[PDB]
Amino acid sequence: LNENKIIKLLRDNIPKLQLIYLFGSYSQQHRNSEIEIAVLAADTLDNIARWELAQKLASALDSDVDLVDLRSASTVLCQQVVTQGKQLWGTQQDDELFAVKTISMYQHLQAERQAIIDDVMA
Amino acid sequence: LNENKIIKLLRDNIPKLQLIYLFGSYSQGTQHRNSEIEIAVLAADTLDNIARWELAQKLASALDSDVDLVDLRSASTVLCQQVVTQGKQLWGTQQDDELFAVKTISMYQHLQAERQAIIDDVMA
Amino acid sequence: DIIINKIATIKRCIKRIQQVYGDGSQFKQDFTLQDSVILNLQRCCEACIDIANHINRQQQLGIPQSSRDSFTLLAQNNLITQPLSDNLKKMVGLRNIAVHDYQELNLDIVVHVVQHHLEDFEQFIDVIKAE
Amino acid sequence: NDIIINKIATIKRCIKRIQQVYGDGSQFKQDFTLQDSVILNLQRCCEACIDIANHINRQQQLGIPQSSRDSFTLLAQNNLITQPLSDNLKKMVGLRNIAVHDYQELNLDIVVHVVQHHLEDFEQFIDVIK
Amino acid sequence: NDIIINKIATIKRCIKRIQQVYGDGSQFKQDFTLQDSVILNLQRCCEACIDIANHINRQQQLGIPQSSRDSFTLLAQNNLITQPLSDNLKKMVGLRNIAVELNLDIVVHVVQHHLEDFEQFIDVIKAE
Amino acid sequence: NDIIINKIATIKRCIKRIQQVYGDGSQFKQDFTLQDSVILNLQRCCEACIDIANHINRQQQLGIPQSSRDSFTLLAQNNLITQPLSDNLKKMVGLRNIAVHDYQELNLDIVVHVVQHHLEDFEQFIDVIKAE
Amino acid sequence: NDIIINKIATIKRCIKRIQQVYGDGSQFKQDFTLQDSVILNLQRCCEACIDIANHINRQQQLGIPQSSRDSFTLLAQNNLITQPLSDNLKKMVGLRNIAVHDYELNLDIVVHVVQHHLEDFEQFIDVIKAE
Amino acid sequence: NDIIINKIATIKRCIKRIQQVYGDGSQFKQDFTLQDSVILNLQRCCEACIDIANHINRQQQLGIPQSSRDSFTLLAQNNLITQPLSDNLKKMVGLRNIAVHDYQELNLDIVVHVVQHHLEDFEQFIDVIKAE
Repeated sequence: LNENKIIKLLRDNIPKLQLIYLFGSYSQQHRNSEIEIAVLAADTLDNIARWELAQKLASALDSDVDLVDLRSASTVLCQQVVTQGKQLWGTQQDDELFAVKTISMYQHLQAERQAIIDDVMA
Repeated sequence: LNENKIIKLLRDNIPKLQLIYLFGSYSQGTQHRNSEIEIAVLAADTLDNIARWELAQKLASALDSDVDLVDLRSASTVLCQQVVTQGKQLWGTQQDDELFAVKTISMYQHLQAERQAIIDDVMA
Repeated sequence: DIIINKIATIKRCIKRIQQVYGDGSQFKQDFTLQDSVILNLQRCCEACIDIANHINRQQQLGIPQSSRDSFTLLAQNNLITQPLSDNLKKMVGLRNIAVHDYQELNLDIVVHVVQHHLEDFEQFIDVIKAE
Repeated sequence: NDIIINKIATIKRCIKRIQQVYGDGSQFKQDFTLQDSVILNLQRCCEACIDIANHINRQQQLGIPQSSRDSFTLLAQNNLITQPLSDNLKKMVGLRNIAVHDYQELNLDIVVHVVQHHLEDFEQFIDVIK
Repeated sequence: NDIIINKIATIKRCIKRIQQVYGDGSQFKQDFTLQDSVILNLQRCCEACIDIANHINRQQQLGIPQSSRDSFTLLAQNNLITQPLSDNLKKMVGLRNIAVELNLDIVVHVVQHHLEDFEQFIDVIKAE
Repeated sequence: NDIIINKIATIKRCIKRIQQVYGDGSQFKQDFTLQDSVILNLQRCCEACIDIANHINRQQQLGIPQSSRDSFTLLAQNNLITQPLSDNLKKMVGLRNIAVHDYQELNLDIVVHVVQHHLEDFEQFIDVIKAE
Repeated sequence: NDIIINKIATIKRCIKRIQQVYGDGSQFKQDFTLQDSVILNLQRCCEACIDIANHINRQQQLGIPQSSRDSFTLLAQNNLITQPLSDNLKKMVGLRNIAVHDYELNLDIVVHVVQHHLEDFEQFIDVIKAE
Repeated sequence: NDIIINKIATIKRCIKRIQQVYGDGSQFKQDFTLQDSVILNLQRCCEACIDIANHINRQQQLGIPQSSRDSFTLLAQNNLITQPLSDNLKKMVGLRNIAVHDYQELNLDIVVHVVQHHLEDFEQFIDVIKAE
């Protein structure tokens, strides 16, 4: 997978970019699944502009792409990026700040919601 | 593509089978991708539609690929013409193949005269 | 204008079917009067197909994939009742046999249509005219 | 091939019916019943020749014609029938179309001239093919 | 694991929306939007099941699936699901092409007789 | 429903504690101890509401929250709360997330604006629920 | 060619059903049944365009497409579609994953596609209908 | 590490906030506001300790903490904190949960016992962590 092409396209199209992560199966090729990319910028991405940018990545990589805005993404998904993600760009300090905030929010979420998932998991 | 596996599965599962055709992309070079294997059969009776879909998925599992199984006895005239045109006969007598082809091409020629005005409309 | 013409030949063909058949009597025995009935039955069926196909064209109902499909398209857009769509497609099937392999045309079915199913042609032209 | 055998027998069976039915010819330009019989049996001759042509085009891999006229063109382009026969059988098909689907413009003089002078395109086709 | 959990929830949401939209079936064959909704939710169920199967194949190191159907084959070879349940889930993979007039009968057939297979799959998964 | 009534009482006591401690506001910004007490009871109100929402999410199987805010999204998705009210409670969760994880970045001016103008977003939520 | 013709007819039928189900938009936003119908019919449009492209790539012998998107770039490289239309149809390839993202966040995407990219399918079939 | 340094600073700031607000102790069990302020700064101390733990477990790939307490457990299994200090920090978190989320069941004397005798656990955790 061409990580330099992913980095250049995101840097050229996202203002105040701070973090780029590869997560999902490609961070672990595998199959027909999407390439999953997470970005953190100083502002939240416009939802439609994010989707358009994902397809621009999709065209350049000749593969399905899912672009995730970490600043609007759920705590569960942020926890997944933090746990399995491969950082492609951004300082190491910004990655550690993002991890600490994410892991803390997730632990507090697990407390609030653990009766719900116990109930759903029979 | 294993044609002998296709033949055995359909022979074992379709009573009074008469014709097996491979058509579409997998005949005339095989198209990789997620594209279905397209197979057409003629039996003495029309197949039950749901039993035919089940048989397709059983072929799909044996072939590790999506399969579309077409019953020629209820298929459209357009589709029968495509099978007759680009199809590769995998089983059945030459005479049953020619009976089906003559009937199909005739019906298709009469359909083309009937619907040429509709086709010219939607193509301009 | 085509529909008026086609409806006109359907009525005109139904009339010629009725005279030549007249009373059953001997139609099973003389081939020439069967040829007149069989041909005019085919003309009725094919005039109905072209009525259907004219409507399919101007209303952009779709592209028929078979002769029967001309009436299925009408039924899917509620321009004809589906029991009538089914009966007309039965006529298409007889048309298909009469033109492609005329010797397998069973005559007991031909006389079953002359006796009881000419009304399906008249019901079809009555519906199409009413729209 | 049984396909050709049955179509040929049909062509002969039907041209005899045209001749028996169009006897002296006096009862023809009036009397529509016998017109109907002649026109139908001419269609059955055309359809059987078209089936032969369709069958041969597919077997000899000449192309699949989507119209009956293209089918005879394909046999002429590959020299399985002479082009004089090709264009005359195309004329029969063209006349059937008018005779079956649009009598109100059928000349009927052309039918009668075909009944007496141009049936001999069907025999000629039967003889070539055989 | 959140992927397993969320896929299970997606499957149950889709099953209930199929049951709700299908209802008694009286209108189902007349409203193309009820058909579209049921088909799309059948495909979502099938995809979620493939994601569960692939997540399990990887995490427990069973093999690498070469297709969607192989995802279930790997589960059955290791007796995580039974061979008939595996075969029924493979059948559902074909629905990915059912959208692209008589296959309406297939959709009704699947609603009436194969919805239990998705529920049987997530029950086997819930019991780990 | 025994848990819901206990959470409702905790919100009401915490709302009064905030009003009591904030007073007229004239010393709120210079006494860190009054800031702590109000901020804490704001957090308790928010988290008691979250527990109420999750109790209903669990009882009615509305879904699995993917974040703390999502707990209120699920009730608004099923028309059990006002979309204006869901948005307000979720903003309150965001305030809570800052207060718990990185308290130094709390903006006292928004804390004051929530005490003066947004505490009865809690009160709207309490009554609506209760009239199940 | 009946494949090209039928795929074109499928695209138009799907466009018409997206328009009439979406309608004014007021209640599209919270009736999951209408959302499902539009998504599925968008996916059918996308699949039908890819099949048209593959058929042309084959019969024009333009090369074997290496992917769904490659099928359009092969059309663009031979100047049978413009580059921005090619790019717009590649964007639609992404729609096959819009149903299976498990997250409103995508429904703003769906309404965006309905309002601004639905014309891309219509543009494609008009370019093709030249032949 | 800048994250470790800032979290250390926060624990210190908040322990002094607890010692200053609790004073001599004569008014603590009476005044809800002083309890609120002590409880909140205990929470901030706990969150700063948990953030350090979560950071180190990820920085050194020791595991994924299944919970805030499990994050201390993982540090102890790697012998970066003692098993006794791990257990004390974990019951601090438990006291925080009671103090914040279920005050009506809080035993105010354990909070006082913690204010008097267990603030050293935070300082002991600081010293071990920075002695890396």
